[PDB]
Amino acid sequence: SIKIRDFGLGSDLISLTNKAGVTISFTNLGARIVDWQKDGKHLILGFDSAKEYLEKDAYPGATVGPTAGRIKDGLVKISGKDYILNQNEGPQTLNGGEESIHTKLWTYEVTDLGAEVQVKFSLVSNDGTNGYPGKIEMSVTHSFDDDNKWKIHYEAISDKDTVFNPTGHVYFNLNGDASESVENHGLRLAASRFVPLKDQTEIVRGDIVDIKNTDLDFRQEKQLSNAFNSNMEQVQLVKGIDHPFLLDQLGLDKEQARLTLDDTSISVFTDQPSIVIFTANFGDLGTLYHEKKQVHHGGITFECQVSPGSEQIPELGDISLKAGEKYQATTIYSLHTKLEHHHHHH
Amino acid sequence: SIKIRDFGLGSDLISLTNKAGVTISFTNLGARIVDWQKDGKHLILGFDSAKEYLEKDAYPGATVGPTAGRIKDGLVKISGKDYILNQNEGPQTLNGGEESIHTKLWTYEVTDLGAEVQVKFSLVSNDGTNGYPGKIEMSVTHSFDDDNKWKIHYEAISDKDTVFNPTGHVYFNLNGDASESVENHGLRLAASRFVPLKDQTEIVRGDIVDIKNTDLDFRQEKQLSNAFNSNMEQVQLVKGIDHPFLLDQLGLDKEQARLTLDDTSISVFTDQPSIVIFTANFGDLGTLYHEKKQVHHGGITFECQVSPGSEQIPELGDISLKAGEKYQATTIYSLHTKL
Ligand SMILES: OC[C@H]1O[C@@H](O)[C@H](O)[C@@H](O)[C@@H]1O
Ligand SMILES: OC[C@H]1O[C@@H](O)[C@H](O)[C@@H](O)[C@@H]1O
Ligand code: NA
Repeated sequence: SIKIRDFGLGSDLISLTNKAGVTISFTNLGARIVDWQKDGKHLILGFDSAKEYLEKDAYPGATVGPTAGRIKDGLVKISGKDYILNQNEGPQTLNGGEESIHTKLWTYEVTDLGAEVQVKFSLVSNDGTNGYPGKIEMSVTHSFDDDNKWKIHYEAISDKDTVFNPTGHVYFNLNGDASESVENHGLRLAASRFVPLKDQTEIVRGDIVDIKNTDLDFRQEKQLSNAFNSNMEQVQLVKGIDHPFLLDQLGLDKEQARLTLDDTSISVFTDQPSIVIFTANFGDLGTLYHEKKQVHHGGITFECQVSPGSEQIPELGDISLKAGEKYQATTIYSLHTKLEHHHHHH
Repeated sequence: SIKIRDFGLGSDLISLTNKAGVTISFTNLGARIVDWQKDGKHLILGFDSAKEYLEKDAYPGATVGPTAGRIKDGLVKISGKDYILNQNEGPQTLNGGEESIHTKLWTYEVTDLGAEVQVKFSLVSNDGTNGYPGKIEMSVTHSFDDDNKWKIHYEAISDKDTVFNPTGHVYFNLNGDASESVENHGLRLAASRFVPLKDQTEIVRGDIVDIKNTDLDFRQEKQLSNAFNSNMEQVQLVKGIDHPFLLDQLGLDKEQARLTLDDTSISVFTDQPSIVIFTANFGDLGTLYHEKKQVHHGGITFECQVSPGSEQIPELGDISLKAGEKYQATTIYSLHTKL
């Protein structure tokens, strides 16, 4: 079933319930996921109104772009030309600059296919917005089906050669309480290499490093605490994880990642080449989620996209988008029960 | 009473009914007025859903900006520097460029003061948006009161020196039907001068012309048919009226214009120096409003703002907005019924 109501400030909340009784909800404020519950338990982090997002933290569950991550000194080269984008994190352009797409009300239309329901959100980034050539007509379709798959499909077309590499900023927390660290979750990730950050400014270092057999190796499932407890320079630098992981095998067909807690798992599929993982390394900030003070490590993202730093490490890919060419990306989060045996204690 | 409902595409329709039973409704799509009615009759033009505005005509009742009107060659000088804005009508930048603020979903908050209810719409125009320096934080507050006063108050702040001169694009039609020309309405307007257009491109001609004692003198109430049947080359040029009129006496207290049809009249007040009047000179277009095919002259606007063309005729004013300065503007449309 589909339900809709005002969510505040003019945004709406679209709630869907599939045949298995699983519920998922979105808001057109930032074409974002607000909640996902199973048997009354939240699987992700989210707020109860639109104003909370705007006042506490506007990234959670959002669609972010046009370019996800940091761009050193806001400088991109588009078709032989240098373009400087909005710099909102020091000289860096983080998640498309200030007051980006995640802060706007997108128009939307809902399509009921029965076993699947689609919520297609649209927005136009005008030419020159935040320094990006355009205009860019974008659309994010979020869908949920009877098989517990939440899918994100991105599409875009630009009038001019530009850059495009958006992502979904959901944070999971299988504990269903922000005040509980995810160190107790099991993580499996099909990636043998990662991208180190230069320093606290978080721009990329310049090299690609192999992590096999290190505390960042999750090819074979392990508790997140292993990473959190690590004293590897990169973990210390960021106080947890906040890096891109390069997938070893590409393709929407492979389970790239799996996050488990007891009897629940979330599997990650995508057609993108990397997964940027950030573990809510907020220290004692304690942002309130549903009246619970969030803890350091109280959440984890799986932002599938082309890795950040390709400006410096060409090997990571190319995010340019040619005028008239159609951008498309697909990411999927599927929910499962009793997929494996995960019985631990922390 | 206040009622909020879905207007389509995720937009909302906010309807306010005052003590007199008069209803006015707005939508966050473009911080715009959708309807205004009394005793079941519409006073203004509007559609029945969001999609209509997007498909038929996105301007009606909307907040247009950041600059209202046409800018020659899309060119403006900011701090002695030339900037080229988005060109969406030939080489001109019309009403802020393509996909401007009138096609965006603004956030809003309703504030009920009893005798008055206010609806504050907000939107951030990112720096660089359509060539404009920013970011510009804008807000448009539409309010309605028990005295039948509909008021528009604009406010903006920019991080960088930029340009700013928005307007409300409501079209009135006291006939309450688009298929009926407003030629029967009577218009009074406190302006002795106007700004002629160069030609069919509608850019300014370059001069300011005295209208005293011409078909365009409305200093004394007159029927619109008069202007409409005029042979003045300017009327003939656009097939009606599509020009900036310079107000004689500036200030919010003075009734600047008055539109009348029978016992129903609309008074316009503003703190702006000019009023741009366009008489829906669409010819055979036939856009449909409420299932009624619009006729040529089936509407009229009162766009209060600084006259377009100041890039060429500096006497007109100056639309710049320096970093950190707070822009404010107020326009009021007041409804009266003779007894
Ligand atoms: O919370 C916003 C951001 O926090 C930063 O510290 C992370 O590096 C970003 O990747 C994330 O988008
Ligand atoms: O910009 C709003 C209106 O302005 C007039 O100058 C034009 O002639 C109209 O076609 C247009 O819809
Ligand atoms: Na809505």
